[PDB]
Amino acid sequence: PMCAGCDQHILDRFILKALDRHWHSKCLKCSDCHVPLAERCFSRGESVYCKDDFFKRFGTKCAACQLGIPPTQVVRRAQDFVYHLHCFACVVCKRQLATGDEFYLMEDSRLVCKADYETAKQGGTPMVAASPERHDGGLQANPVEVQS
Amino acid sequence: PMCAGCDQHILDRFILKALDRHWHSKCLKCSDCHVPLAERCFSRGESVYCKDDFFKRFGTKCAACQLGIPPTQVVRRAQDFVYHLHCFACVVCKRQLATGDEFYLMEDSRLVCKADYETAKQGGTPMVAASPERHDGGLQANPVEVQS
Ligand SMILES: [Zn+2]
Ligand SMILES: [Zn+2]
Ligand SMILES: [Zn+2]
Ligand SMILES: [Zn+2]
Ligand SMILES: [Zn+2]
Ligand SMILES: [Zn+2]
Ligand SMILES: [Zn+2]
Ligand SMILES: [Zn+2]
Repeated sequence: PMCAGCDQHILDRFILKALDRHWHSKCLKCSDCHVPLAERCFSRGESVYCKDDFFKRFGTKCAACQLGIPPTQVVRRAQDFVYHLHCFACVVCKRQLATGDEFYLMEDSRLVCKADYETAKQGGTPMVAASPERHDGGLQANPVEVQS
Repeated sequence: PMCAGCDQHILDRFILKALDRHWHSKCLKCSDCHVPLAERCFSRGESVYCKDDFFKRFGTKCAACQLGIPPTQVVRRAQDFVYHLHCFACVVCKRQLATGDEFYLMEDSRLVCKADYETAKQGGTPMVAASPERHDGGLQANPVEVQS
């Protein structure tokens, strides 16, 4: 029994079976936090992850800070970009935007409040800040566009 | 402009564009709760849903009561079956099971506590109740099996 974690073979009282592979239980641990995996685990090909780290790594990224947002965290969004509460802020003045605040979504994800928009376009889609929502962990979503 | 909601055509000041179709804003509403849809909407083919109802309808079902569990709700699970807190109960005595409780998972989803198991097999995989978790809205998951 070769343990796919640490190529020593496996003598232990109890043997783990996962990903059709054989593990010491010390070795079937999260690739990223090295916490031992029980009952189920998540895998990206070759490597195994605990749930937290799988979503941090492979989950929807904050467009501002680029860190993984788990399905658990409430977020702000602009079009198909998603942002942490603390990251949905004007990139020029750094003010945290709020529901009903007028801003512009730039072509690179950048958020610019209305008052700084002349400034940023010298260096844009206008929008009104929507209320936060539970982040939908990447759910194929359809736009609702408006025409007058 | 034929509104795909209510086949009257569309005269309104403002017109909605969604699913490459044209809507009165009164008519681009949730198929199930008839609440008006804004910014994004979710669709199962032909019909459109608000987020709640999409997950209630197309989300992971409680194995006991068969109702849709949104990614937001904490659940109990046995193998690849998921259960509401209030539905992870013995099917014979109706007692709500708790972390560390010994039970059997039957071949039909049915949960039977250890004390009633001789009884239920006359009419089974033994298991120990795991702590509740945030429900993973149907995430492809790998089993960790044990061999002595
Ligand atoms: Zn090992
Ligand atoms: Zn981890
Ligand atoms: Zn962020
Ligand atoms: Zn600003
Ligand atoms: Zn209509
Ligand atoms: Zn609805
Ligand atoms: Zn239920
Ligand atoms: Zn019972």
